Amino acid sequence: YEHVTVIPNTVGVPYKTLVNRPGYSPMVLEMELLSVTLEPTLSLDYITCEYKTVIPSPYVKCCGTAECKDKNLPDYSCKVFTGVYPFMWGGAYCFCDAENTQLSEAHVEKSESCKTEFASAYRAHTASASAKLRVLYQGNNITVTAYANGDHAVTVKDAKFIVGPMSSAWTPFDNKIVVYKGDVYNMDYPPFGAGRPGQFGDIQSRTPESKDVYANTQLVLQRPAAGTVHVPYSQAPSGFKYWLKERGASLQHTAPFGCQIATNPVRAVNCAVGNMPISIDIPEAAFTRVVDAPSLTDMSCEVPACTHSSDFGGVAIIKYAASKKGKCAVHSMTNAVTIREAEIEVEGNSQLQISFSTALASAEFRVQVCSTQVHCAAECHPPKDHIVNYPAS
Amino acid sequence: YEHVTVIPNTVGVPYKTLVNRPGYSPMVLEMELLSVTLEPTLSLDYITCEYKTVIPSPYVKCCGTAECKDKNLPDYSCKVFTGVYPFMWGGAYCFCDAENTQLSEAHVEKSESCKTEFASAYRAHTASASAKLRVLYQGNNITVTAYANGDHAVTVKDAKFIVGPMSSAWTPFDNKIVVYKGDVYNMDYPPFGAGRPGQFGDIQSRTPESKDVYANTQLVLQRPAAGTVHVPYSQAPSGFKYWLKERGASLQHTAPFGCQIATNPVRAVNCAVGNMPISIDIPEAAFTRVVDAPSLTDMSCEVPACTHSSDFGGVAIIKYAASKKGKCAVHSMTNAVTIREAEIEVEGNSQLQISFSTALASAEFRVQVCSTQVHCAAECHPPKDHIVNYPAS
Amino acid sequence: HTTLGVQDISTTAMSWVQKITGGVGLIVAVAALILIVVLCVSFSRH
Amino acid sequence: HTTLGVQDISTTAMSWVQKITGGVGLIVAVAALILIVVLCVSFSRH
Amino acid sequence: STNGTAHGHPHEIILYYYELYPTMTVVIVSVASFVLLSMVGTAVGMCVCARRRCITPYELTPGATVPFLLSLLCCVRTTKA
Repeated sequence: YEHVTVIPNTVGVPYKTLVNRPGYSPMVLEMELLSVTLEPTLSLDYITCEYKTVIPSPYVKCCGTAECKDKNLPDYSCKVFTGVYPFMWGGAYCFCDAENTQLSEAHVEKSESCKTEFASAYRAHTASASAKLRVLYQGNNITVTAYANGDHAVTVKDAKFIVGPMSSAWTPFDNKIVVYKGDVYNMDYPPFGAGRPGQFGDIQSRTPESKDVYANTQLVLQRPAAGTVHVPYSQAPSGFKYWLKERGASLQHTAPFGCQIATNPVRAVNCAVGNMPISIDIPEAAFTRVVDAPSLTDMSCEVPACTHSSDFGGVAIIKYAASKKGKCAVHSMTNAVTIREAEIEVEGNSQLQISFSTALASAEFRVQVCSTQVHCAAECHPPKDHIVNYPAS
Repeated sequence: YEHVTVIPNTVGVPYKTLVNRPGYSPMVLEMELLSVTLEPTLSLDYITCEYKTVIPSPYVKCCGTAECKDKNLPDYSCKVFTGVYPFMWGGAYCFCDAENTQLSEAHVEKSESCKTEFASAYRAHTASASAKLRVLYQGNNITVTAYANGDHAVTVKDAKFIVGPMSSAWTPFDNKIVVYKGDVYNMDYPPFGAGRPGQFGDIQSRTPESKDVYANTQLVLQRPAAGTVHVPYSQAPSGFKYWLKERGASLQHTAPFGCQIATNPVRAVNCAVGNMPISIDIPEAAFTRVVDAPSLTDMSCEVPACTHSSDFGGVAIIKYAASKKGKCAVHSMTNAVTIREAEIEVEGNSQLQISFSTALASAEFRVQVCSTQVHCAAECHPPKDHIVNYPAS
Repeated sequence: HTTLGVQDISTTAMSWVQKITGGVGLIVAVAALILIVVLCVSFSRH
Repeated sequence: HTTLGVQDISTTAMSWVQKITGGVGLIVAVAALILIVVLCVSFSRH
Repeated sequence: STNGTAHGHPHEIILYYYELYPTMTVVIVSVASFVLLSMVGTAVGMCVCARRRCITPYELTPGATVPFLLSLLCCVRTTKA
């Protein structure tokens, strides 16, 4: 028997459904969402890290002129300085007074740290949802984990479960994201080969082990000091090192709906919003004909204690007169009141104690025990706490 | 100098653009699209292949009864046949005449071929742009291959090239696709856990190496033949094997706009549709001041031959009076006529021969040689062929 | 579960106030009709 | 390339045919005005 | 909390405001205003109808007075001098 039901997309709240197969005794199933992850594809654009300004020994030409060679290297800079008279430990390195030159060459490379310390620039497309539902089937809790597409079927205790498709499609991630270790940022990063000096993307590489790199650092050579051998330069500081200080809080702290952001691979965990349908194909071996049940008569409902809260703050005693010994289903015919008990045992002239949850101060509700209904009168009182730590219907 | 231009998404047609940097002599660039790649973002739903009906040795119970054990296996089928008298090489296997039973158990598994022979069921979301294009820069053809996103920059001969972003947005793929080796099919495949026997999806698995499988093959055991040990069964034939015969032509042959379908990764190559922007940052090293050039006076245009076709079927002779020896740019100021020559050499009192393409029978067009314009009168005639083998503007 | 739109209780009292409104509307409706009736009588008289 | 919305040539010839249309429209417009003018003359005469 | 006693009468009626609310009462007040307008419109119509009745006998000559009492408060006071 196929049972179709719709429950809200709220994790931690138990929902009860009445399964009524004609000719067979009713069945009560208690479902409760556990989680609802969300993974979305992502095409790596590039990776950014700290840059390395590779500067070799300066070519000091004594009594002559040196010439710059145009090299195909990222941010390659070259300059020749005339009229240089440098000094070393034992005196002057050159013979001539003003006929000496110094070749100062430089280029930008990926630092050795890029394999370890790096930030990845991803492009998020679409997301695939995956979860977890708890079902109280035949007096035992069963765990069901399936895709919420309304196609992926999972069989637990000979019962086919179909979850979804989702009512709604929201994700905390944008079309462009940045990932550093365990933190994800919704950033509008510069495109590949369009990075600016001192900013995030001043050095762009395809992978942390990649050969070719993009570099825009604004590197300019300066004239060396009087009688000094050194390569002075003016360059904008590392954009990655600056970003690591001025990035702020990640999605884990700023995302709405209480989203928890996980890494490797990146994905959003725990998120409420919208509803979800659930199809349960209960085997015919778990059903029992009605002719194999009992009835009831004359039943009075007394409420000795009630406190309107998120949990079952109400106690109700129902008196009855049963025809025979058997199991009878308990369900509230009022949408404002919810009963904790799904099924109880009856005999003859006896009573039953039930736990109930409500929001109203004055609660007049009908309780359907087996196939007969009873009216309950309750004057519930306010609770001590204004804010609770668990969700309710 | 940054030059922004928009060309239609048409492969095989050369387009000419006039680069006019104020104070510098004009430059003409010829651009042609060689190929256009559209890669969709995929999400694997499941994979289908040939199934394996694993049938062990039947348990023949002589002088007794065998009992079926409910096993948790895909398409598990069990049956016990009473009153069996089987025969072997040396005679009867059982002592009793009618007090013997035979347990026939069976289940469906993924075949050994599933790692090699399989069809993948993908869910296409969004796609991206990216393609290559040639351009005659400084009298030489250069090849540029980049993503059509408007971010990926490629430097060829010290000139930065930015291709895209794509105007559209049409793709030959639907929201649900099926991939087999090198063929892609636009199929509305059944969802995961909802496959039918004998059809595509009768056996559903997550990956070719996956542990758990879905099976709906309609497997029923039959009673064995008189004095025979065998497991006869009725089962719907392989849906994957049937589909491999009745699938028809793939997207490579059926897609519009002359789309070419490639695999690993799956994407559409060469597809005419919409336009495409292209940014070219030409270095100042390829620019020449106007002053460094020459002027022109008294100009006359004579057209001795013209045939309106897709190619340059027109010949034009332009007379001039130049101030000095230098290079002057040639460009048609009419959008209906296109000149083959980008730049020519001038001296003084001389002439120049140019090749032109037009569609109009009566063509009155202005040709801008250097910085001065000249009016051309032409009465073009129809060509011998109605259908041509090359595209035009 | 609460969290719904009324109205709800408190009976009696509620009726006390409700009963005060609408009665005068009925009165002026009846009076209007009666005036029309008399007008028709005059029309007939002429 | 090519492919586009006209009109285009072929000049002369094109003008030959174009010149034939619209002239009669101008004529009937002028005649209409003249008729109005005469009508006003009659109105003045009365 | 915000106990929403029943009544009464009324009284409690306003207590519910706190329970499920922002709104509720304002709409009811608007409805009451509309009811008052209907009551006022009826009265205005009734007065005009009362004129319509005293019409004819608005010219002159004996003839009420007379039915001017019994007579919807004018009627008289009106007949006289």
